[PDB]
Amino acid sequence: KVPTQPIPLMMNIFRDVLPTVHRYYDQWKERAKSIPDPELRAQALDALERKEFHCEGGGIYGLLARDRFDELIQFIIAYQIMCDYLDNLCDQSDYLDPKDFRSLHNALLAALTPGEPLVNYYQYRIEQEDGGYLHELIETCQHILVTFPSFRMVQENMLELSQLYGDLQVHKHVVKEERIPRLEAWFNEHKEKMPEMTWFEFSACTGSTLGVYTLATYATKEGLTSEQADVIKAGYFPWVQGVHLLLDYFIDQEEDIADDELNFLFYYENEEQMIERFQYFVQKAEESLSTLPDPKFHRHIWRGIIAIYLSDEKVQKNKELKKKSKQMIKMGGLPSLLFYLNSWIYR
Amino acid sequence: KVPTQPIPLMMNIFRDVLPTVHRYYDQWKERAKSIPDPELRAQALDALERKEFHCEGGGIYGLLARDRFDELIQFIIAYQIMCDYLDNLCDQSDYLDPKDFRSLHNALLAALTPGEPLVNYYQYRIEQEDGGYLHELIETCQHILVTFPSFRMVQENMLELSQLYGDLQVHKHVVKEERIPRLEAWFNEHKEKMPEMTWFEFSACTGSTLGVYTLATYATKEGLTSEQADVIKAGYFPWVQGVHLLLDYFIDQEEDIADDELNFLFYYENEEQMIERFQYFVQKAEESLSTLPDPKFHRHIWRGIIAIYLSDEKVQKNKELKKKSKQMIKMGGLPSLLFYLNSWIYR
Ligand SMILES: CC(C)=CCC/C(C)=C/CC/C(C)=C/CC[C@H](C)CCOP(=O)(O)OP(=O)(O)O
Ligand SMILES: CC(C)=CCC/C(C)=C\CC/C(C)=C/CC[C@H](C)CCOP(=O)(O)OP(=O)(O)O
Repeated sequence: KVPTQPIPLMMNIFRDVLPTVHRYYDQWKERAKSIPDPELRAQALDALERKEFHCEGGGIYGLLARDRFDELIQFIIAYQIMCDYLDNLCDQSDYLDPKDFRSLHNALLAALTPGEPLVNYYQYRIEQEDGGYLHELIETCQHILVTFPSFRMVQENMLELSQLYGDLQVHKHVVKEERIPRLEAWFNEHKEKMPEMTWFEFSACTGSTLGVYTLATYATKEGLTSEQADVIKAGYFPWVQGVHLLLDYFIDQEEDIADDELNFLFYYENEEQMIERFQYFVQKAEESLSTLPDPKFHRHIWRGIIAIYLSDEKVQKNKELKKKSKQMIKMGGLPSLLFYLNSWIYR
Repeated sequence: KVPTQPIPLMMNIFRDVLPTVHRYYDQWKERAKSIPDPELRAQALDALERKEFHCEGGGIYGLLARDRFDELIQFIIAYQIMCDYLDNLCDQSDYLDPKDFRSLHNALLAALTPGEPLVNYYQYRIEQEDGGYLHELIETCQHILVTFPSFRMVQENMLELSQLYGDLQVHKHVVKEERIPRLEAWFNEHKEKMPEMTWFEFSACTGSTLGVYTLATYATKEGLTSEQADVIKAGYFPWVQGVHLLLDYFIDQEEDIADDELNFLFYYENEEQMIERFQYFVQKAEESLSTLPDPKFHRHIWRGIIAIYLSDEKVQKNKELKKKSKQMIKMGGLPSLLFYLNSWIYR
């Protein structure tokens, strides 16, 4: 059974999770260095250099499936590396062609579809020589997932989350003036199925990968039911994924204002409403997580996400953001502890 | 209103204690570079290089005296730097003269005796030109302690612990053949006023500075009685100071074997007696710590000391030492967590 007490959970993270994450991550770093196209190489290495924490955090789900520990971390790391690589490629495109953004994100859907024939995901952009990097990442996922006893039961739900994540990456990276009309029209198709929320709250709920890793984790269990597959998707989507991205956008506010970049928090009528809605998402997230298997573990992961996000220098060394962050959620001083701990190690 | 819950205690340590300690420690580092005698300078800078942990640890007592936070830490750092400097001078002496060791350790007594004129502490050795380094360490302690409203009530108890510490350093640093006779002779002078223990256990009890820092901490309070000063001293001496040094000697057994250093544990008649007496000291130490003001704070600092000591790779990588350590004290998974955390940070 998974560790649910702080000491053994932290001990297993430092002893087993991080060394195993970095064994697989460091191999992708070496592979990325050999990418022929200098722009694809730069974008790959940048994501690997800057977004290590996504794989390190993602790898913690390994603890729920000890008997498939290495395979599950390998899947999560390959999929998460792809997301951060493709985000860079869309972010740094001089061309802003949505066909390119869509074509690239179809790599994530292929990763979740064993035997899906691999295409030129780069077909709508000038840079196409990656020396097999993206293909290698896709096949890694395909060959691992097919070996999980209940992958077939969760596949449809993983594809649902991955398509929504892809649609977001397409709409939010097009030329500035076309973004919000695309996001509102897209939200409009799903708004009936969703709890009552705005286009920009919906946009945040689709932007996380946590549901995919959770569904892949339970795919390792014998005889997982379709009822359980749906419980597990509803555990993280929409509310936990929402809080995750609302936090990402909260921390990044000052640089989004400075670089006139799309920030979903900016479409709230005022900050009072943003704080109220953030607190609602947190309550609905607590309720959705409590429905999962291993509820105490999921509750630990989520509290960890919140504390780690709020421990950012961008929040903790900015008097107004820090004060606003405590209005949003009280974490018994954990964000601040992680900041000063971090500040102390790196000096 | 002293923090005793783990998250805030740790946050204060990383935000307040460690940065304040390193501010003053760094000023002493720069001051030490101005020492004229090359050998005194090398020994002062080597102590400062290798022994920052003693100051970081000692500085945690600040949190019991927030009012005088900066002043108390300046006293603790000045005294501890003096201790580690004198320890280097006595260890690396080519002339092993107990007049020199005694004269040097008389600096600690001067540090605790404001308004009394200073000698040449180097009067019994070749190297004498330190440019006022040792006098400035003494003067720093004197100038802070006089400002403590209850210093006068604790000064006798502090000088008592400083005298025993000085005595130990004198006897343990002489030529190998005359150590145990001095230590046994010295213990026999004190045997009748001490609880039942060996000369080598007594030696362990006198070798810590925790009692001095704790008494200095309660000197910062108005209207401390003689009774309360005797309670505070008895809370650390002898049992807590004994556990602190016995644990140091336990961890360094292979080192002290290989470098042929004096190790008080080796004079137990067998391992089983060693473990049994260690367990007894722990019981008495738990008892004496529970008699203190802010007993939860003292318990936490003491369990932290122990967890940090036992987390040493010297213990965690050695099957036999790990086995014995878990017999000696029940710490749960904390030493192991600290080991894998340290292993991860310093990879
Ligand atoms: C403790 C634990 C389980 C953690 C899991 C964390 C995780 C799996 C995160 C990835 C989930 C994921 C891909 C989140 C989106 C974050 C992404 C960095 C947002 C992109 O915009 P931007 O912020 O501007 O980035 P960039 O342009 O500077 O590169
Ligand atoms: C509250 C908290 C966390 C306290 C921490 C402890 C402290 C403040 C003082 C140690 C108290 C103290 C002076 C202990 C004895 C020090 C001893 C000489 C160091 C160990 O010996 P060794 O390594 O062999 O010398 P060297 O060869 O490296 O130079």
